[PDB]
Amino acid sequence: HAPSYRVKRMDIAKNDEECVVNAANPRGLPGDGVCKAVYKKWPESFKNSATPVGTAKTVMCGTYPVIHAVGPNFSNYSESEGDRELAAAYREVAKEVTRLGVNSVAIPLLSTGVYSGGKDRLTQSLNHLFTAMDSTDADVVIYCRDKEWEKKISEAIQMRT
Ligand SMILES: Nc1ncnc2c1ncn2[C@@H]1O[C@H](COP(=O)(O)OP(=O)(O)OC[C@H]2O[C@@H](O)[C@H](O)[C@@H]2O)[C@@H](O)[C@H]1O
Repeated sequence: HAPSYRVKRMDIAKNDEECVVNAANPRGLPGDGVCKAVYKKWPESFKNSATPVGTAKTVMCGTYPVIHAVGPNFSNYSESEGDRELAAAYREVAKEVTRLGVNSVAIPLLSTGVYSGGKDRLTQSLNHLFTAMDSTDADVVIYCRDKEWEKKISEAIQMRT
């Protein structure tokens, strides 16, 4: 089977993949953005989900893994230190996806919403996603909500091959 990258413009909570990545806070609390949708569907996935910035923590909901990935808040982190934490968060996602042995994963662009510090970070977040997930053989489906972002993510995927 050929491992694939795809992008879907829809609610990541309605994914049809074998596991989901939450854009989490380090305290395992409900939030806005992706975390709002993840908490609405899998609130029991927030049992002991608290984990440091630049890490991922998996909570099983029956047979369904919820991977809580904590991107840096660029309001609090410098561009330099934030870039390292964003790399690290996606690397821990890659490790969790590998460990779980899943065939697919639904993933959002970490630190591009509530944690963006008001900057457009599509290219930054997507490049870190690729850097981490390129060595995995899971089918990766990137979820977004903006039409312009969907075309930009789609173009970025197609342009590599
Ligand atoms: N339900 C959704 N489905 C798909 N994409 C979504 C959804 N909600 C938001 N997005 C988009 O996914 C990206 C991730 O944004 P956030 O969820 O805000 O993530 P992040 O920037 O990492 O901020 C994390 C913080 O947000 C709080 O919700 C959460 O508790 C955490 O502290 C953004 O481009 C955003 O527009």
